[PDB]
Amino acid sequence: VQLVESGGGLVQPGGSRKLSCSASGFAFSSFGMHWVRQAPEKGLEWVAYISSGSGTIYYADTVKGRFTISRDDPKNTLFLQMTSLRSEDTAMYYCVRSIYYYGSSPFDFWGQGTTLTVSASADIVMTQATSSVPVTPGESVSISCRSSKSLLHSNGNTYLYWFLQRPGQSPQLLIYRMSNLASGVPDRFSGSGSGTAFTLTISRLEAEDVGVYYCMQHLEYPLTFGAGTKLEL
Amino acid sequence: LDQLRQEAEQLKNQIRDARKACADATLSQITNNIDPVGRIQMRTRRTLRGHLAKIYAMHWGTDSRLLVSASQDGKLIIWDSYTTNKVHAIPLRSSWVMTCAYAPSGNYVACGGLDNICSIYNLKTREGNVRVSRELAGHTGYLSCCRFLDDNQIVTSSGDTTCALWDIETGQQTTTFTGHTGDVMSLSLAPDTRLFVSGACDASAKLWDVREGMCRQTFTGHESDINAICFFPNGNAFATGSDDATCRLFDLRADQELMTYSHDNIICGITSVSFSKSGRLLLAGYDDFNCNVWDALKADRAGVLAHDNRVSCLGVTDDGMAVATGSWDSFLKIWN
Amino acid sequence: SIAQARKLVEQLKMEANIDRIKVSKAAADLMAYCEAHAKEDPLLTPVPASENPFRE
Amino acid sequence: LYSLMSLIILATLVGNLIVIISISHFKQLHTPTNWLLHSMAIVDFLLGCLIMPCSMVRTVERCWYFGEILCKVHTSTDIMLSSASIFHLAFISIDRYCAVCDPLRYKAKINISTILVMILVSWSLPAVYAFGMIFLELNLKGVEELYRSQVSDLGGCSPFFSKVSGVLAFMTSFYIPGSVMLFVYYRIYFIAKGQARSINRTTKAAKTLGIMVGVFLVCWCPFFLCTVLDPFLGYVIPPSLNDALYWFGYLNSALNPMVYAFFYPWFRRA
Amino acid sequence: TLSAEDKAAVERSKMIEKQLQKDKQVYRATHRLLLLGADNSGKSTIVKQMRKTSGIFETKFQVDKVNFHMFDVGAQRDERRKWIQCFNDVTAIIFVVDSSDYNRLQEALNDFKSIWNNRWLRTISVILFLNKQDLLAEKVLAGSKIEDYFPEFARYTTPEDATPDPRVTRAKYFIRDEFLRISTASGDGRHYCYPHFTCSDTENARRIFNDCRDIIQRMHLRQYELL
Ligand SMILES: NCCc1ccc(-c2cccc(F)c2)cc1
Repeated sequence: VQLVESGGGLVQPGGSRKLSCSASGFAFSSFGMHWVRQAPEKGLEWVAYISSGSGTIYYADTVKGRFTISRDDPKNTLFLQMTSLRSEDTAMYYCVRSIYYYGSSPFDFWGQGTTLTVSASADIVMTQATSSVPVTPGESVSISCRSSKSLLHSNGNTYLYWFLQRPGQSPQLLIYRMSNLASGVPDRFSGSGSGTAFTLTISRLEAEDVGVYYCMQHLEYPLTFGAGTKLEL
Repeated sequence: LDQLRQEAEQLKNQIRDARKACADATLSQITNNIDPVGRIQMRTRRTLRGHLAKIYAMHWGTDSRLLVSASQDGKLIIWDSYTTNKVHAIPLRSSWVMTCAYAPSGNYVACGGLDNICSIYNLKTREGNVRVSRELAGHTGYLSCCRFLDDNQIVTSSGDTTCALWDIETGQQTTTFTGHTGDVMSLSLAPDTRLFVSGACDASAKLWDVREGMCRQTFTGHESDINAICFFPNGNAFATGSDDATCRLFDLRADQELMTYSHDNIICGITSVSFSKSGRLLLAGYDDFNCNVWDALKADRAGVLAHDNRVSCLGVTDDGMAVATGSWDSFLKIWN
Repeated sequence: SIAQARKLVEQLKMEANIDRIKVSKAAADLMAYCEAHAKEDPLLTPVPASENPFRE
Repeated sequence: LYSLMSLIILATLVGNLIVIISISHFKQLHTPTNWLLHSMAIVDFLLGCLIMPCSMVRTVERCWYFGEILCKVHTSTDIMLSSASIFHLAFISIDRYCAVCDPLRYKAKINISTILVMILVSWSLPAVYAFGMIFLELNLKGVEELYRSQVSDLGGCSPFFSKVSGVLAFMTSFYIPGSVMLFVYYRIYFIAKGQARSINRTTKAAKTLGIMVGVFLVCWCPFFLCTVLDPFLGYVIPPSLNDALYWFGYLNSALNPMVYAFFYPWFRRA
Repeated sequence: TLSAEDKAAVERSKMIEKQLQKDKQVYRATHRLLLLGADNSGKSTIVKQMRKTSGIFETKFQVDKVNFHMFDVGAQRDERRKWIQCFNDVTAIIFVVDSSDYNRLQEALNDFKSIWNNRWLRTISVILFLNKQDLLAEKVLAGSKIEDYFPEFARYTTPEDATPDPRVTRAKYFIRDEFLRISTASGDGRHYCYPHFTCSDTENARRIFNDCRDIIQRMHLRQYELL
């Protein structure tokens, strides 16, 4: 299970460039695909989405007429087409897997990403109350998240995710649907909430927990991230 | 030669007389004071389509939402009983499959049939596909039933007159349960997973011990083959369905024959049996396209669940919410 | 074929000596268990169409 | 005279409705042949409901009491919805030619994606040809002066055909669907006879293939035979002999369900 | 389906249904056959000519662009009254008899009688193969008599309709008539028997093709009240 992205470089304004994500090691023909962007000094941002059978495509309201996604199942490759590069598209792009059925864990594996430098309303907003906290290696930690709309649904699910990327590595997944623990993460993390107020708690603490923690929603498109909460030791 | 037979006959006569000594009164005399539960209506709520050939077996899940079913064309399908969605579809190597089981932890499924093999499938993999993890070989006759003990132990019933206990990690038998006469048809585990019952075509049912592996008790009273066996929720009783259009209830401590569930208008044999959550209602499937509901304490018929072809399997959820029945017309119906 | 006869007589001897109880006690135990758990059986007593997930 | 027409209308309406509900309520009978039989039942029901009351009302009197556009519309609908029954009958006799003259490939050629094409071609072509000839002046543009005096002078208007249109109607709605229904059943008669002698000496097709042909050849033939002769004749025919010949075509649609769905054991007991 | 994840789930279910439709279309164009016989019969080498305690086998062959599946039951014990219900929908049953022993033929006759009169096997026709004819030819003239085994052999003569050494034909048609009298003792015209004189041959597939075509044609004719 590994994904590799290729492309990037320096592009003159108004030009075009095509990005490629190559997947090898799993049943690529059964996973949805997303593109996620990280500004050089800001939080994460969502770009596009293509389903397993190519029967559904969504785009961000920021970029709808200039970007194009395509997948090639026989070759196990994902493509992104970019035209008329503005001055805002100067960030790093990620390639993310996703599978949807009863009990699955979407957004579980993230790619390595490639850098791209360009020379010179009705959606839900998620706000992180605190931007940085000091902690001690062995004490309890708590991080809170805020939403502008109730994420709880009629069926009974509350769509909230925690990622907690480390300083120098790609983001990973800690908690999905606000309560369920991931597969390979230590069982000292927990999550709880009521629909608009959410919290993430860590009982112990170790030198590997340093990083920035993010808060994402999945109730409806577009997908809106948080701001971040760095922990310094 | 003629001395051992005389001793065996004397022992059998002594056992029969000893059992008959504690006969006392009957269940019908005691229970006749209780008023009957009445008449029961169940309405079909969902219908599940997608199987090509006839359906042979199905099994619920501990989460009370998912289930698995097997078909003659060689296909395993995992359903979502709430939204009728399909979660998985697994193709088999051999198309003649007779049974299937669903793990208590929801991590594995098992199936087998006329290939004399039991296969284990892993549903939780890093890749997004379901693959086979272990093949258990060593039986001589066809496989007729199988049940999970935990993630590493499974008990199988075969047509070579013997049962077995397997270790999935190594794939080798650890115990063999011999003693039957004909081929064995079904088995039923206990809630504490310490004992289990079994039925075979020699019209006899036996009680086994998993830890030390020898027969503990034997029950008789049926006239023909044994097709399906259930086991009471309490753990001290079990029920059986046979080809002579009759159902039997046996106790473990008393070791006699309890009340009998039969009617004069039924000629065909029973295919499956199952109990309710409290043990008040016993319901069985028949060959005349129907599925009857019996009062387990009074041998009274109350309710009919009326499919196109022969009904081959039943099932009751852990919380008693719903009942699912399969049939030979390749349709699964969830009742309530 | 004396091995089969010896095994059969040994198994008969093993199953001959087991403690047994009265049928009325067993019937009373079954009745008590059925009566005790009568309130947790959705099939026995219908549930109103608000708590069940198989509505419509 | 009115009583028998009402009886025919009621029989058609009940038979088509009962076949339609029976071949739809049961998941047992969800076979492609049953769908093709259901489509024909729907066509016959539509023909019985709409056209027959108005035609009976027009035939009871000697003139028709509605506007000049409704006449056009009614006659085009009659032609379009009466050719569909014959097309469906000509399609029911092609799948039986694959059940007995090609038994090992019957299930791989009669799919559910072929019955759909058959029902399409059965619905589309008659409506387009009967609406593009009545409205767009091709109905009677060979003799305009004589047509008005003969029919439109003082009386309910009926199909009027020229010497060319009357031949195309014959060759399109009675000949091609008829020359294929007889050849198939005449091949099948020489197969059910040979296959029946070996079973007995190492019979029933005569009493089954005879009705299915002599019910179709008694209702449509006396009509379509006289229809094509008039333009080549001197129009010497009373408007009474060519008045009840419509009722034979109506009787064919009345008796279609009693011959194609009430004659086989797989439906009577189910 | 009011959530995006539910929409993705429904799309996955739809793709599964499309795959199932493809599987059904592939499945509806195949014919299943069940092969039965004994140890001395050449039913083992018939499969090889057409071409680890496993319990079943499978052989695939094609003629005139038609797919056939033949299932040989393997390591199962003496009696078969339980697993015979799974085969009540096949096109036909092939039976192979070794007619070169004069002693176990009574067992073969009993087995044929048991199979033909089964309740779950009604409306299935049987194709009867008589194998190893050269052994019979080499054994009849040695004189291994049949009158002792069957007392009615004295009052039997070659039928007039037979189309073949006259005594070799007498023995062959005596065995064939025994099998056919067993077959004709019942049946009510719902399943038939198609005997053959098979040797060590290459036209067995063609014979199976023709017999299956005749069986399906008769079934369809019976369905439409044409027979
Ligand atoms: N409704 C019964 C009266 C009737 C029936 C059929 C036709 C007819 C005549 C030639 C071609 C064609 F398509 C249809 C004309 C009149």
